[PDB]
Amino acid sequence: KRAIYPGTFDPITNGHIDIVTRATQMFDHVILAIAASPSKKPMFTLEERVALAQQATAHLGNVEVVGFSDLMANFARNQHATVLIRGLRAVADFEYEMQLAHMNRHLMPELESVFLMPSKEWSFISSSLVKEVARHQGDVTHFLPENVHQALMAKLA
Amino acid sequence: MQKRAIYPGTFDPITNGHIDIVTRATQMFDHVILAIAASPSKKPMFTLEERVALAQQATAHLGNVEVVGFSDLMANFARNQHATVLIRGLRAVADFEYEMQLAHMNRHLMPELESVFLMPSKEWSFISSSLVKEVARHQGDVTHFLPENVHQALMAKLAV
Amino acid sequence: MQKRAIYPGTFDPITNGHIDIVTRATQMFDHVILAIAASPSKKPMFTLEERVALAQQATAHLGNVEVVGFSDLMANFARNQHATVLIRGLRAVADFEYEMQLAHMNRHLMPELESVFLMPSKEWSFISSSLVKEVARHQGDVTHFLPENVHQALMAKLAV
Amino acid sequence: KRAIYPGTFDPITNGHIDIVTRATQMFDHVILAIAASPSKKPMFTLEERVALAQQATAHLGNVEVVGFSDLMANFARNQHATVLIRGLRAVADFEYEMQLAHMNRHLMPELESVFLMPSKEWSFISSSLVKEVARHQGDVTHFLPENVHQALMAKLA
Amino acid sequence: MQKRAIYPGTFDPITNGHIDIVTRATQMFDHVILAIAASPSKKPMFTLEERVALAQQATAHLGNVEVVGFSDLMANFARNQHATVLIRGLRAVADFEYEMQLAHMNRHLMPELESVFLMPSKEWSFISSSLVKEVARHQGDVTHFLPENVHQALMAKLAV
Amino acid sequence: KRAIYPGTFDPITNGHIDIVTRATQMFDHVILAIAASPSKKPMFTLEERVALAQQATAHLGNVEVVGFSDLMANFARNQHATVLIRGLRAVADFEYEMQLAHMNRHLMPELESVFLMPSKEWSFISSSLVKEVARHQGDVTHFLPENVHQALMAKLA
Ligand SMILES: O=C(O)c1cccc([C@H]2CCC[C@@H]2c2nc3cccc(O)c3[nH]2)c1
Ligand SMILES: O=C(O)c1cccc([C@H]2CCC[C@@H]2c2nc3cccc(O)c3[nH]2)c1
Ligand SMILES: O=C(O)c1cccc([C@H]2CCC[C@@H]2c2nc3cccc(O)c3[nH]2)c1
Repeated sequence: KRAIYPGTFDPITNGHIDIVTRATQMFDHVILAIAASPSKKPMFTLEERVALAQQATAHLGNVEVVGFSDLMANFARNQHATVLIRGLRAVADFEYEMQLAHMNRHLMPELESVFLMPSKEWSFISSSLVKEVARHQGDVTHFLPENVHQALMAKLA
Repeated sequence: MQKRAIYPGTFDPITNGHIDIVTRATQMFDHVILAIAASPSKKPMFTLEERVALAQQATAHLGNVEVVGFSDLMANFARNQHATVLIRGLRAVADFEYEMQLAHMNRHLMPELESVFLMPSKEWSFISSSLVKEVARHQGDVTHFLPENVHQALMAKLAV
Repeated sequence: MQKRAIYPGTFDPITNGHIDIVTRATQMFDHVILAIAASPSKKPMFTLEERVALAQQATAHLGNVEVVGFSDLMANFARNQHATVLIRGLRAVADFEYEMQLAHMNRHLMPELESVFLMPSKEWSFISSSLVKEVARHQGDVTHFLPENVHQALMAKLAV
Repeated sequence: KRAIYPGTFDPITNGHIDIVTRATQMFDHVILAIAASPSKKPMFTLEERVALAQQATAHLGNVEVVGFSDLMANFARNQHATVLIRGLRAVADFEYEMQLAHMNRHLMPELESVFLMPSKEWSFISSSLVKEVARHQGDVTHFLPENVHQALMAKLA
Repeated sequence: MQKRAIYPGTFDPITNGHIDIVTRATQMFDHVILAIAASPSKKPMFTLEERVALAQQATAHLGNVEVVGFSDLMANFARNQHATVLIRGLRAVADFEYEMQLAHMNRHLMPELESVFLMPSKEWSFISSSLVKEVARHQGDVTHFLPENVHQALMAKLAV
Repeated sequence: KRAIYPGTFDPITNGHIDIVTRATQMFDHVILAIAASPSKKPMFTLEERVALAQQATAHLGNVEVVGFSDLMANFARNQHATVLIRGLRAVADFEYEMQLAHMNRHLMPELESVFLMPSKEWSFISSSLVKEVARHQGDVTHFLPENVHQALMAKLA
């Protein structure tokens, strides 16, 4: 059973590590898929985001980190994935997630969207909030893997 | 991995929305237990025996579904059934706040049990057993939302 | 087009929020039926006869409003009254999820009936008959939220 | 009775056609009003959006398609409209719609805002989602009128 | 300014979430009254006398908290206690719509009373007394969510 | 007892005046703190926003208007504030407010976030909506202090 966990991961946070770890306890192979997302004008290049996520997930044996610029559904078909994982923090996320999931089902009906809920510890964070705090020199060590925190410090230095 | 999943609910009665969710669950997990709550928080329209037989007939075509009644917490039932996945259906009209309370409480009770939210077809995204029962009790047409056996049992129940 | 609209509810009692909605509806549709549900999902404070008389007196100044009791589904009542519009009030504190369930169910029952959501004045956007009754039952001042006839009937009801 | 159905319609989708069709079954004359919306940096010019909507609604006798850069409320007064139609898909839309409707009521109290709910078929789509999928060469034929789908393909070609 | 604040609720039973909120309130206001509602909208598990004693023992370490029972509207109680601040806890799973209704109604009843929303620790953001009671009634472990005295009283209540 | 009411205030509205007035009835000293917020590309400079808010709050004796580009939590520590005030209009605001409040608690646990609800009169307005209406020459006199309305007219003239 192959699952894809797609996202912008700009950068990957402890909330993302929490979701992917839960995914590996459920499915045999997990593809952590980083979308290029140019419309979002990401802080880190796709190459950087892939490198950060690879290092941050090295301890999880059945995680493969890959980048993509393709349509989500086509990339999942090309990875032979039948499960699409997304983390759900609150009601605000739930509405937008439904649109993407119904569109993905329209484009690939055999690809099942599944939602997981992060730990209470990471239920109020996002890449956007972590970047906002770090842009103002606020301490975000608690929310990011060690290698990611270093890269975010270095990127803003 | 040989995953066992539970799909708990009152299923009073089981609807096409519940059939859609359990079918999706059988496509991703090796064994699915459709778990029917014995207890009435509010007194159910169908008895536990009626709810189980209706669900069995309606899922008989799905080879890896087992219909089982339970009277304990859904976390305690998952533990006793050696299930590590708890299926929750997430309709467009779900109480997302309650789902968050339930998932965090289930994780506290059984940390190794993972709550998995599945999405029904758009067709069943705006219905509930509660709404179906209200409509049927007030002489409205609900045939479209139910398996045929459930439609027949519901008409018989409302006739008497 | 000579449109007939229904505005259903329990109106237990009718409030200034309901008056605001029905007034807005009379400004856009030729005939508005303020439709009062006979049934108690939960037992109502005022009887159906009391709810109808209060609503009639409170809307007497609106020439194209008819107050009518009904005991069937709001879709079945709309069909029998040859109404093609169903008015729903949408306060800031409405259960939008339930409104979606209700609208899709009404469309399933009567496809030609269109659910129309109207917005009350900001003044009445945070009240409900339920909240008004709780406040009044616990000796709080609710005069501001009610038509004068309703205020008089509510004080008489709570006195005994 | 004259109703206005205003929006950016960048581009008009089957969800918009669903709403305007419902509006024509209720009101004698419906003005489908396309806002220029430069702040939103639209994909299609106002002239293109008007042309697409005109062709997409040609089968509906009592629909008039017009463009505007004016304040919403002033344009409705100038069209002699007393009804303002807006489609409501979910809770996320409902909150922003309330602000606009109360502002419109402040600017023109006789202009009644009315909300309609689209078919379940179009309850999870938006112009933004359709454009995102099409930018990644995903099939959106199901969600758009034929002429709109052609124009979106041609615009992205 | 010598501010007096009330923190009303049914506290049936008082949980670690309520302790967190009242502790935060004592850090910003000079005197906090933890106000326990006497009335059963729904019949409470613990009697008013039980709810008051449990809350007193659980807040005994906070010098500026007074635990008091009341049977009137929370606005009327705030007025009689000369309180100008009404504390509301805002968990991640709160009914924000109801909180808005309540705040606007309290402002109508007592304009000088300001509703203040406090946020609990993430640890208690997904629990409620209602959920705690359901879990405990169905033999689940709730020790983590309660003060020790409450855990002991709840086990005794469920044993009989 | 010292409270900070931070925000972009681009420009300050009657809804903001309502919140700060409520704050002064509760706390001895209130700091109305205007964040520079360059990421939001504000209409008014920080200097203009500070001047507008100073004039708009001159009648309130225990309000001090200050600008800042610092991390929120650091600025509150530096003002010796133990209370952080934020206005709550609806559910949509409530979710984002929770993230900021939990982040602020992580950065300064003694800084208590408190939420106040504005009057029904200002429950459906925002700086963004007022600017949108004014950009289209719509009347916004009802929603802004006199000096702010003049400045918004002059800025758009
Ligand atoms: O709400 C449903 O969808 C539901 C479905 C089936 C069963 C039940 C109830 C029935 C009695 C105990 C059951 C129960 N409540 C719980 C609360 C928290 C954690 C649990 O593990 C719970 N398990 C509820
Ligand atoms: O919930 C209200 O605002 C409401 C108002 C008036 C009446 C009613 C109930 C009263 C009994 C049957 C009525 C009824 N429920 C329905 C459910 C789905 C579709 C319908 O057509 C329904 N019509 C409810
Ligand atoms: O819902 C709570 O969290 C709650 C807590 C304590 C008490 C109460 C109820 C108990 C009886 C009257 C009380 C009451 N309802 C009111 C409605 C509007 C305005 C008020 O001032 C109210 N005060 C409710």
